Amino acid sequence: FNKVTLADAGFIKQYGDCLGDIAARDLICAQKFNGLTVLPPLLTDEMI
Amino acid sequence: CALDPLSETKCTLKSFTVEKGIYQTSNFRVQPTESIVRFPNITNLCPFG
Amino acid sequence: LVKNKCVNFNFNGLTGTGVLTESNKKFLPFQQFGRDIADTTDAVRDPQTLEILDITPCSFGGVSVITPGTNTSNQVAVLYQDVNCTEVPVAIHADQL
Amino acid sequence: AYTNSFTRGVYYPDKVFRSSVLHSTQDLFLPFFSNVTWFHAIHDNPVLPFNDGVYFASTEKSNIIRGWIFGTTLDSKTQSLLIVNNATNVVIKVCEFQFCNDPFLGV
Amino acid sequence: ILPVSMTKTSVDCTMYICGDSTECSNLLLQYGSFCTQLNRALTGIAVEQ
Amino acid sequence: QKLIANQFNSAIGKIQDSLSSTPSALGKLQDVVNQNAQALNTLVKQLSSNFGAISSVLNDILSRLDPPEAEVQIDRLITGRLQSLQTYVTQQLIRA
Ligand SMILES: *[C@@H]1O[C@H](CO)[C@@H](O)[C@H](O)[C@H]1NC(C)=O
Ligand SMILES: *[C@@H]1O[C@H](CO)[C@@H](O)[C@H](O)[C@H]1NC(C)=O
Ligand SMILES: *[C@@H]1O[C@H](CO)[C@@H](O)[C@H](O)[C@H]1NC(C)=O
Ligand SMILES: *[C@@H]1O[C@H](CO)[C@@H](O)[C@H](O)[C@H]1NC(C)=O
Repeated sequence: FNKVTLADAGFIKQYGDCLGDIAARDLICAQKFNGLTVLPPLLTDEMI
Repeated sequence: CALDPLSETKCTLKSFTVEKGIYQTSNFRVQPTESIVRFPNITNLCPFG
Repeated sequence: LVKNKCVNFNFNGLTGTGVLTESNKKFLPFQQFGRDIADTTDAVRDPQTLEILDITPCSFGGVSVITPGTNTSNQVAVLYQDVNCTEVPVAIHADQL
Repeated sequence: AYTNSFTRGVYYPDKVFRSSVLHSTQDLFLPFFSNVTWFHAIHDNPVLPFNDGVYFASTEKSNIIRGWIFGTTLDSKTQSLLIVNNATNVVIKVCEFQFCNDPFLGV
Repeated sequence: ILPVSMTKTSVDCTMYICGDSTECSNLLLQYGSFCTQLNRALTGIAVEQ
Repeated sequence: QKLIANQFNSAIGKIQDSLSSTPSALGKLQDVVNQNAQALNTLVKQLSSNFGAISSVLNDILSRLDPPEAEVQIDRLITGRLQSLQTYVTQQLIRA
């Protein structure tokens, strides 16, 4: 799980960076990348 | 098409019956919408006249 | 402007539009208005107050609709996109809807 | 003289607030690893051409290099340019004027 | 090592094309249902994953 | 049974280090992800072309030209961005 990295993957990584966790009170990160959204998978990692 | 979401689903689904599932009908809750401006002080008028 | 809705922040030109974002980072003497990977004007320096201020575009997430069959029942329930529940109706601008 | 400019000539080519990205500009810029010319204690102050731009800074010995003045003809046929230092700020100046080639002010 | 699935994306056709401009949307309406087609294809992929 | 047990256990340990070493055997995995992203980045960058218009950002075009003129500029931008979207979707389908 560590040999696969997203560091040099611009949009996906920086969309994953809408988890500032307090950094901005009102961050709707679906209104920051102009419609480009990423749905979550039906199955997590723990269940696989 | 503006009612309990069920209705707008029927709208998009183009049928007056819907099955069991989910449907993206997003961006449908009207935006904040005002009209104003901020600027500077350029007291001098032009000589165009 | 206002500082909470799509007041159309027309900061010295650019008809920037965006709710909230009372943002703050760092700039430079030349540095005036923000620009990201896609130029997305990050922040700006107000024409007559002169500071730093980023803003998120018209900030309203997306909605889908769960359903049992239309004829199975008329009940529905909506599932949004990534939005903390705190701002749900206010994050769908419930007031006018 | 002629020396390898290992890496110099990088100036914000813009005035837009930018942050952790990688932008690919396209403008006049000092060609890397290129060369330069100059002079030394010759007595000096020669003339030199301008093309489009001139990356130019130097060993300020004890501040001795003072100001860089332009001026194509100096028969006073063009209000060109002149820059030195007048306490508060440099004497930005324009007028076609004498172009006293060897600065002097008493000092 | 075998790949099994990939990232599920989706895109707001109107936001991408005419983002927030209500004069642009009325012009987009002249091209028929292209946004609907695109969203349909993307949804198909997202379920396939 | 004695030394088939050993061989097995040891070899598993090998797989462990081998992976850890740095072969990203998960290359056949990385690609996919990256490949996708690249496709996204292009799409995003495609928002700066003006496809023949006098500018790119809609807000401006709207903020400079009257509606009757706006028509031209707007339409061209629309066609350009529509084509970008179409290409992206078709590529996604193939990769799918
Ligand atoms: C412009 O004038 C207003 C007075 O209404 C003042 O509040 C503001 O600071 C001025 N801005 C300047 C001088 O840049
Ligand atoms: C909806 O229609 C299907 C098809 O006949 C039927 O099986 C189902 O019972 C209907 N729903 C209800 C609540 O009766
Ligand atoms: C939503 O916002 C509240 C208020 O700050 C916070 O306590 C909560 O943790 C947030 N939700 C998540 C999932 O972080
Ligand atoms: C620059 O000067 C060096 C000598 O230091 C010489 O080798 C080179 O040809 C000159 N020109 C360049 C680097 O363009």
